[PDB]
Amino acid sequence: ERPTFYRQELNKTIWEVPERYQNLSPVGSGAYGSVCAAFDTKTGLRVAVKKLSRPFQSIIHAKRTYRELRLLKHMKHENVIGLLDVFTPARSLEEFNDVYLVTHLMGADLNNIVKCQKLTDDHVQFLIYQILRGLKYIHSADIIHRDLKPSNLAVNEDCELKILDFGLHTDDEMTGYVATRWYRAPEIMLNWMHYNQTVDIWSVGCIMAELLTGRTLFPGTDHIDQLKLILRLVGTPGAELLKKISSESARNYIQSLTQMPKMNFANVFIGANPLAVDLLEKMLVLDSDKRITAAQALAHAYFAQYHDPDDEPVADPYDQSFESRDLLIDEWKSLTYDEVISFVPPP
Ligand SMILES: Cc1ccc(C(=O)NC2CC2)cc1-c1ccc(C(=O)NCC2CC2)cn1
Repeated sequence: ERPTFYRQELNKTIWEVPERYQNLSPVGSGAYGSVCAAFDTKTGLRVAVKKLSRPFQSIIHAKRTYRELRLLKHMKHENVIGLLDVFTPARSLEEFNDVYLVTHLMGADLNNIVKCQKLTDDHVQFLIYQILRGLKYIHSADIIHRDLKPSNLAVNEDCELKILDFGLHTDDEMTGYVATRWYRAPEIMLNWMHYNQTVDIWSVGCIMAELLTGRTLFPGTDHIDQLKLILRLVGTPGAELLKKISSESARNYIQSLTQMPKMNFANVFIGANPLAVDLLEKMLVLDSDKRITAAQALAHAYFAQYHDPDDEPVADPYDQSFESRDLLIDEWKSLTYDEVISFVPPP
């Protein structure tokens, strides 16, 4: 039956949540809503509670809301954020208008870790191993992160990690000297072609490089500057990659550039474990068809001390046919409502 809900104003909005959640405290906007840390008295867990703002304002928001809930209801892996609870104060479809998502709360993100701790190579191994283990699971359900960066990698005090914000920025956001663009595969930064899950491996390459050196790998001041930094390191594209760039416009620009050889990674990453250098070479490949995959990378010798092939699970089939569907707001809202009401807590 239905819990009792109580009301409070947080972030100049009214938050209405079940009594089990106490000591709500704002933690800083999340994807499509604001988030509060809270104490879940029922489980004894520190949780994060996201209130979607205007979930059913438009078709875009309504589909968006359904998308996020579906994604969260499906993911059940130690290295991927999952759904602890989802609720609405509404007693019926008619009054259903607010959606709250509850997940684990981690004490830091990877951006905090990289900024204020010294990471040994063993830390680099473990952290990257977990990101690759989570991505294998995500990629197996045909989900692409597309925006993997240190700020959406949550980490507990034991250095155990979860991936957030997969499967869901404007132009201004990607503009200038900004982390929102530093980890993006070039094919997506410059819209070269229909991209796919390989975009996430480039992002991992960029994060791993940064854990090893403490410094952003390609901190471009804009898209062009960033492309120049990238090509300086990995070489300009060859004939075969070029043909695959289906944007005639992008192909044309990139061919205007002076050809440059790929650099020696052992010279760029002095002191680094040679195995780490090898994996960076396999991840940081301009041609997405030729980058190592998450499943392949887990078997790389850099991860010998963590790799366990019987303990790197794939996901249950994820039906995302809804993605190609056009529906009205009320249709997306009712679909969402069914998913709220049919939620079953993890055990
Ligand atoms: C509450 C919530 C709802 C949805 C998604 C999400 O990933 N949705 C996309 C996947 C569909 C993520 C969160 C979440 C989880 C943990 C943290 C956290 O630990 N914050 C504290 C920060 C890390 C220091 C912050 N936010």
